[PDB]
Amino acid sequence: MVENALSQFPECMPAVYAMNLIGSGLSDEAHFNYLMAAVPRGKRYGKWEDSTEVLIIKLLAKRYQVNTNDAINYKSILTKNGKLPLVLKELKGLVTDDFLKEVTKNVKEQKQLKKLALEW
Amino acid sequence: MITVNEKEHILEQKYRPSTIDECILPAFDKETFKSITSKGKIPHIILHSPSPGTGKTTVAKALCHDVNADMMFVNGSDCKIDFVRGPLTNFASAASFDGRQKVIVIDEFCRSGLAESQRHLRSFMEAYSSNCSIIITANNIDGIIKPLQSRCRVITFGQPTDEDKIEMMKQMIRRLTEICKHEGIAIADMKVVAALVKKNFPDFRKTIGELDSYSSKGVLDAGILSLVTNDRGAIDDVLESLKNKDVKQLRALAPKYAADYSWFVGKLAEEIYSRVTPQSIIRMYEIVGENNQYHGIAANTELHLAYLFIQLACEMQWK
Amino acid sequence: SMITVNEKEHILEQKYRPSTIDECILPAFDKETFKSITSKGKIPHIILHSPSPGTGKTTVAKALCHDVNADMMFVNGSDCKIDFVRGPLTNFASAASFDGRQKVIVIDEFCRSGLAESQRHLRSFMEAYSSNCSIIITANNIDGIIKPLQSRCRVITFGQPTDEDKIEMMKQMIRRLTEICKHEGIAIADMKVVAALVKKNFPDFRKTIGELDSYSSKGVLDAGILSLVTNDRGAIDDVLESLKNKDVKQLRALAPKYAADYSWFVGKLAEEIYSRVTPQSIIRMYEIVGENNQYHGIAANTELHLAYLFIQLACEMQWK
Amino acid sequence: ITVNEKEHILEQKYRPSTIDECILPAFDKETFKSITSKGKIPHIILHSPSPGTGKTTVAKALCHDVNADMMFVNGSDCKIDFVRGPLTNFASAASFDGRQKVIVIDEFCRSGLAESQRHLRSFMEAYSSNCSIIITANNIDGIIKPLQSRCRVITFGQPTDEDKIEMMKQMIRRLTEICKHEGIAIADMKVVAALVKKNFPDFRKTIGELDSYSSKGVLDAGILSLVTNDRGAIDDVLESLKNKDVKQLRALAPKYAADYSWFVGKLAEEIYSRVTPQSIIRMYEIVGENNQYHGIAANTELHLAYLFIQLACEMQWK
Amino acid sequence: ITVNEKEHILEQKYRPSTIDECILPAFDKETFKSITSKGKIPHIILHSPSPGTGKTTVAKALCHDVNADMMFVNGSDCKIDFVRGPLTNFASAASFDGRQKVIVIDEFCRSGLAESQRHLRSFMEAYSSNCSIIITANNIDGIIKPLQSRCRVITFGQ
Amino acid sequence: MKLSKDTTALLKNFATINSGIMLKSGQFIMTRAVNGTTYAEANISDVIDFDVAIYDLNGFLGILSLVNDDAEISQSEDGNIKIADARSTIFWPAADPSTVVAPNKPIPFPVASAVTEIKAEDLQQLLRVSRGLQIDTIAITVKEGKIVINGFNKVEDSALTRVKYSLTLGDYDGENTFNFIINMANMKMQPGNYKLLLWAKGKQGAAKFEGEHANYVVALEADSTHDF
Amino acid sequence: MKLSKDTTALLKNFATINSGIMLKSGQFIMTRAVNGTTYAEANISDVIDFDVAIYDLNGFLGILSLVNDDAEISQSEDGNIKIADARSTIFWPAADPSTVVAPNKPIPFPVASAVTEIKAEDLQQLLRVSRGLQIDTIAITVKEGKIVINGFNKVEDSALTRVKYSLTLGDYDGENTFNFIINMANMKMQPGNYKLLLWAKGKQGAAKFEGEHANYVVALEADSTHDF
DNA sequence: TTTTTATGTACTCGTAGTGTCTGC
DNA sequence: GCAGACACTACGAGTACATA
Ligand SMILES: Nc1ncnc2c1ncn2[C@@H]1O[C@H](COP(=O)(O)OP(=O)(O)O)[C@@H](O)[C@H]1O
Ligand SMILES: Nc1ncnc2c1ncn2[C@@H]1O[C@H](COP(=O)(O)OP(=O)(O)O)[C@@H](O)[C@H]1O
Ligand SMILES: Nc1ncnc2c1ncn2[C@@H]1O[C@H](COP(=O)(O)OP(=O)(O)O)[C@@H](O)[C@H]1O
Ligand SMILES: Nc1ncnc2c1ncn2[C@@H]1O[C@H](COP(=O)(O)OP(=O)(O)O)[C@@H](O)[C@H]1O
Ligand SMILES: [Mg+2]
Ligand SMILES: [Mg+2]
Ligand SMILES: [Mg+2]
Ligand SMILES: [Mg+2]
Repeated sequence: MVENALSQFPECMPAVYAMNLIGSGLSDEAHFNYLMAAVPRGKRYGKWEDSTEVLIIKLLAKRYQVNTNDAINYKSILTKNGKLPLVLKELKGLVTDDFLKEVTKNVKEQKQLKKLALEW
Repeated sequence: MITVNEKEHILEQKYRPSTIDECILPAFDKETFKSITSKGKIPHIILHSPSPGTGKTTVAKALCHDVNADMMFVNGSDCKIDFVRGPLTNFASAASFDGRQKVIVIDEFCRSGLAESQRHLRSFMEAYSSNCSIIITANNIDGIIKPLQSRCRVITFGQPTDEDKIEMMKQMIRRLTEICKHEGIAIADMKVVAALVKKNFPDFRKTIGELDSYSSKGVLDAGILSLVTNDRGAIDDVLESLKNKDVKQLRALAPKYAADYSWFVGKLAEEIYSRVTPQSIIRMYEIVGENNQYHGIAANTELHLAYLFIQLACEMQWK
Repeated sequence: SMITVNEKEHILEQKYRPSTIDECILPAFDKETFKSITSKGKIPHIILHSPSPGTGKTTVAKALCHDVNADMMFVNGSDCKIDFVRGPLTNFASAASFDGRQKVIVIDEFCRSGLAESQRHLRSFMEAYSSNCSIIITANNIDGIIKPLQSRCRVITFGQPTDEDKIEMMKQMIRRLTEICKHEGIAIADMKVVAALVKKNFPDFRKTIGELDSYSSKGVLDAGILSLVTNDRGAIDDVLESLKNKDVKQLRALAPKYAADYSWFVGKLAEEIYSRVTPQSIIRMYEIVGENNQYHGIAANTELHLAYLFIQLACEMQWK
Repeated sequence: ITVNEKEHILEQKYRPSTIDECILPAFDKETFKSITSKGKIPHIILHSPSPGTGKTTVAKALCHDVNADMMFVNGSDCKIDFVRGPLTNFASAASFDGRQKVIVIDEFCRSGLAESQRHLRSFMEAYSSNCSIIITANNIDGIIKPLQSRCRVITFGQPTDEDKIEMMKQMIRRLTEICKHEGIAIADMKVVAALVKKNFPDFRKTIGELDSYSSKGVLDAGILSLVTNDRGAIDDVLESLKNKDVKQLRALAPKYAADYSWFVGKLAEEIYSRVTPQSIIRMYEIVGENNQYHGIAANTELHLAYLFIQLACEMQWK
Repeated sequence: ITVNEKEHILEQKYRPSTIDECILPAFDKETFKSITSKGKIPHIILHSPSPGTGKTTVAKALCHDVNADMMFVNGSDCKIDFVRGPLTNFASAASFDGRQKVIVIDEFCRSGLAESQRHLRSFMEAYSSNCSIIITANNIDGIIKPLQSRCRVITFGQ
Repeated sequence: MKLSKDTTALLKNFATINSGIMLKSGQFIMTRAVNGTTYAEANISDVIDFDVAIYDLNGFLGILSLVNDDAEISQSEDGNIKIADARSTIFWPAADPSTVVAPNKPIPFPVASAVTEIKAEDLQQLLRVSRGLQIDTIAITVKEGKIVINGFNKVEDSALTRVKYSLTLGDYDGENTFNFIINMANMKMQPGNYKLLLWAKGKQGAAKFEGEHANYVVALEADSTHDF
Repeated sequence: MKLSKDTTALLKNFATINSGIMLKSGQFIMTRAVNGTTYAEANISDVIDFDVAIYDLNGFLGILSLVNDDAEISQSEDGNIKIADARSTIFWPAADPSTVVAPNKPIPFPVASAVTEIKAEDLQQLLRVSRGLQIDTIAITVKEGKIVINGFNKVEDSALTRVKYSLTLGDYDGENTFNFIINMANMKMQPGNYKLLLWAKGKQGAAKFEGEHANYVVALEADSTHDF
């Protein structure tokens, strides 16, 4: 995490690139201590692909036993051709709550559980 | 003159204080305890200090003994949920025919997964606090949920002011004297006890123990003084040879630590971080972390460790 | 004379495990505080630690309990969970030894991190049973022992002797290994072998003994066996000249001579160049040889990566 | 020389049963034959980064030559509770038959089982009377140092030059026997020689290439061409840098990315004669640098292309 | 021309069932037919860094031409507890009609599967008599070298 | 379709082999293991009407465990399975038949190469001894004329050397020698009497358990040996 | 060599003291807890003919509850423990005796410092009240000239001040004053009339329970105060 | 002024379901 | 002649740890 937070700010990236290389097997206390004298200036700043698509992407991936990349492409071509609406119905039975809650717990996996319900 | 538990043999607890006035605390805290005992009833008190052996469990027991309280001592680790609802409630709701204040000491309460039992204790303090009070002794204060510190009087140990530290160490130098008087230890040099108290200060349990380990001769001559002042080593020879750029000793110390490479590289980073300049802190962790990254890829691990020594000598600007 | 054979053990390094505290090989002050504990008849809480393995910890623990004649409880720390601490250990500490021998618990290999809840419970455990029982802890990572528990014990750092103690410890370990060979019938043809075995495996005495068994396969510690300990695989000779005159025609055809002996050759090369080059060209040697050694393995052509070292050496070191 | 039958997959079908049948460096076998000579097996860690060296086979052969009560365990399944359970359950069982018990923990170099390793610390010293543990690992630094202390660390795949010659000769006679038992005719015998050298320390893939290269059913000179492959000369490569071109050397890398070690092992040798003397030190610095990182390099072909670009710049040539 | 008429995506519907039906270059088509002719399959890592070459189809084609009792699983869903449970219960038991048992691991070069990969070395040896494993790799370096020791590295030639 | 106590208990057994089941019109239910090691079949007394596939058979029986025995299991006009109670009413979503790996191929068992019968309390004692003795593999061979089942500790015992349990099941007549090794894990029959049928020829084989209601066909471990 | 159900009942009691046991040939058996906390010795009705060490006595008897009581036990050529039944046979592995902490010789209990005599039903009521009042440690001392037992709740009592029970036992004819504390967790004896022998010298001490067939040496507590 | 990603392992705790034993 | 209640197990949760 601590490296991936400075991964957004490119000015901190030289030290993050080093700890990526050689920081493996380096002490946690040493990791913070290296990044102490390594990051330039401070004044901590801001922060660091949607649900209803990411259920289909991960549902097609498990059905055809393909990877994210392949699953992502599957949908994009199916949105263009032979009814993605049909294959949505083909996969309404394997939308278990263990499947659902695994992606976005919060409160969406209940508005998503019975979201793909109405697909018949 | 010192309370002894003549069934202890272990020094570090044979002479554990009984009352507040026997304890060695900062004057304000020591006064705040004597006043808490004077007022009759003990409040909810959290005694904490990250540095161990400062007086927590002693003061917790000393408050119960001064007040002459019906004390229920419990190991905070066995203070699970079925315990707070069980023997804790049975005691809190017992009849105090004795009139003495019921007080429950939860020793070493700060723990990882005792969260549900911890919040139960807070809600327990809205029901049975009418009857009993609770003394908590913890090291990490954060291990304690915020509601408890909000209610309890949090007295932080082991964080004394300069003037408070000076008087406390002087009191402790007199304690170890009265220990050596009562145990049979000859104090040939008084600077031993002074250096004993000073070397490992806030931990009063540890400094009494160190006196036991240095009492192996039965006398505290200046040789024992030379022991206590001898700052030990760990890897003091490598740090020394790195500051001196002594290529000969780096060449001969690399076969010394190539056996336990992974420990030594971790111990070396820990030691140089204090001894080296800040602009060198960058090159330090880069040289070491890279050398450890290729550890095992390097065919000769001993020469690879000498490589680390040569690399540091050339690149470290020393303090 | 005093040397203990366990006989029931077949694996050498466990048969010749020291039985009493005098048979242990320890720094004088550390042996002085252990004899002091035995002469006091009572044992405190102690942590026997060392980053190096087999320094004496588990053996000194058992040896200290023997000389005290202690009702001791040997416990594998990894198997000592919080409930085992709440249970048989608390039921042990609260006993009253039927023969009065002071009780001791030996938590062997306790530097584990998963058993932190046991240590948190052990903070007030030792304090509640300081009479009757005491705990000897054997750890390898002291920082695995939580600083409160460290406070309750006498922390004795094994495998880290002062130089005057290191000399007397190797000297004892040599005389020990000499007596071991007598028991085992190993012929000490060259005493410098025993010294090399002790010096190379210090302060892991268990690995020292294990090395003796590994190399006593022939039953004789002859001069060829010393050349195996120091792995003195001869001199280099031909490479040194071919660098001193920068002979690349020979150097590139001489690199295959050590492709299968890289780790030794790299060590021997730096060992000889150290005395055969100018003072500040020594630091340039460890800079390029240490790098060449560090990148071996991920090197594609291990032969070519050795010739890379040769051409880099001949072009940067000036021979004194 | 001992067929396993049962299996169909050659390398597993011909795994040596005895340690004498094992082919491994001279001093290792003598330490192995001495261990079996003693009648009792210590704690051993057989390790080598190079796979298929015999570490597992030696362990199973060590218990065989001694008649040990061997319990074989996939080290990835050797969890702490598995050590607490079946391992103790088996080490504490009585050996009324006089057999010594040996726990063989195959592929026990994993990092997540460190807690299981740290339990074995005192386990091994506790049952050291009749139980012993053979550890087989690839990454030996994944074994905690207190266990390497308790074991006899025997490093495979690290022979002397003399051992390599005899071990290859021992693998030649073994392989031609594999072909006799399997029905594979050997025409050009030098094929079996190149099959052993191409994958030397990995004897598993050595047989794996034998099976793979017996697709014709015979080992003719055409099979030897298939084993030493490309070769020729680095001609077109050498005039690529000689012309300091554009796309020609860029698209030339994949033909030489596969045999990278040999390619660089002949590129620097051919170029040594025709690239000046003051750039003979610059070319070896550049080529050596690009060679020692060939492993951390992910795209071997791009690594070779990166070597070509910097060669085209810093080379004086002629 | 094989069609799985129950399929809705043309990639999965018109997947060649036979190694002949695969549109593959020479030497490869010669190699795979030689492998299926043996009737028994050794551990195969067929790999091609170019997508859509036929890694997955060939892996399934070899299982069909040899009439294998194939269990096809994606590497990402092939974790270590998956190997301990199902994959072991499969390769340990012998199929009722005999016939080769195969375990195809598609895209096993994924990074998180390093430790489950380390389980297979010894797994493949313990059950090599009854079951072989075909691994589909995109990046061959993602396969730990001890697995390449146990497998036949088929690289799709230019 | 109405689901009685004996049939739901069978479905509770078939759930252990496959997380779901596919069942078509009739009284014949069948499921196979995902890996293909344990095949179970059962003709039952309750008749089902339509064809349905249940992906979560475990959760399907749990939801059914609140409705009275009058449980009306019907198809929804759209397709799902509604459960009508004396008062309440539940809706369960049905799954596609290709989601549940179905046996689909109920080819009959061949000729029994060897025949014996194991009692209900004999299977009981085998499963209860293994629970206490940690027995993971059993082998069925012949000893002194009578055939026996031997249990081992495959993990604690590599090549099945030391027996930990042996149960005799009657005598063998023909002059054959064999040793069929079955994995205890992939052995998921429910308690009762089973006429043990054993078939094996060449390098293929299987073990069939003929219960008074259902049949269980498990696979034999590759290490098994026979001279058939 | 069959084991009667009262002998095994005594064995399942000994398993509470030590998870294993080392029993030699003869009619005499014994065990001691690993933490030197309790020691039990007993001669029994069956006869052991061979030395054997059992690493898991609890699981041994739990498995021995699965064969008929007529089961003939023996030392098999398979050098372990053979449990011959009517049809089945259990080969329980004999354990290396070095892994079983057992008393190498029976503890000869010294001359008793004080003698009383608990009754079986008095002991029974003592266990029932302890499970009801959370009584964890008890003390046997003198009260108005009589030997009594007093239980506490060391959790809530800590100092052991508030008495929670008083089983007035015998009368004391001596002049000594003792306060022997026993931990209830170390009351591993089976119910039955016992002659209670007490001994304590200096900082040592132990209590012995002489039974009609089984004797028990349970350890006293660190805080036991006496004037012997 | 921000707040999360994968796999595998080991341990503790709480509660809840299941198992073995007992009453005036 | 079974219930009760302790006794035991399993599992969800939360935790801490080591890797890439
Ligand atoms: N303030 C103090 N004054 C005197 N002795 C102390 C003090 N603090 C600790 N000690 C010594 O340490 C032991 C008690 O440690 P304690 O403070 O109770 O543990 P912790 O501080 O870790 O809760 C006693 O035996 C006592 O001799
Ligand atoms: N200080 C020592 N003195 C004598 N022998 C030792 C010493 N340390 C280790 N050994 C040798 O190693 C073995 C002891 O190892 P041990 O101390 O138990 O390991 P660890 O210290 O890692 O727990 C003994 O058999 C002994 O031969
Ligand atoms: N030293 C050797 N001698 C003979 N055959 C070997 C040797 N090493 C490997 N093999 C071949 O490879 C297989 C053994 O590989 P193995 O030792 O199990 O790999 P690893 O050492 O990675 O465990 C055997 O089937 C054998 O045919
Ligand atoms: N060599 C080939 N011959 C015939 N079809 C192919 C071939 N390669 C790919 N395909 C087509 O591409 C689809 C997916 O191929 P796949 O095996 O997934 O390749 P990869 O796994 O390399 O992406 C299949 O449905 C098939 O129809
Ligand atoms: Mg305290
Ligand atoms: Mg140890
Ligand atoms: Mg192997
Ligand atoms: Mg694919």
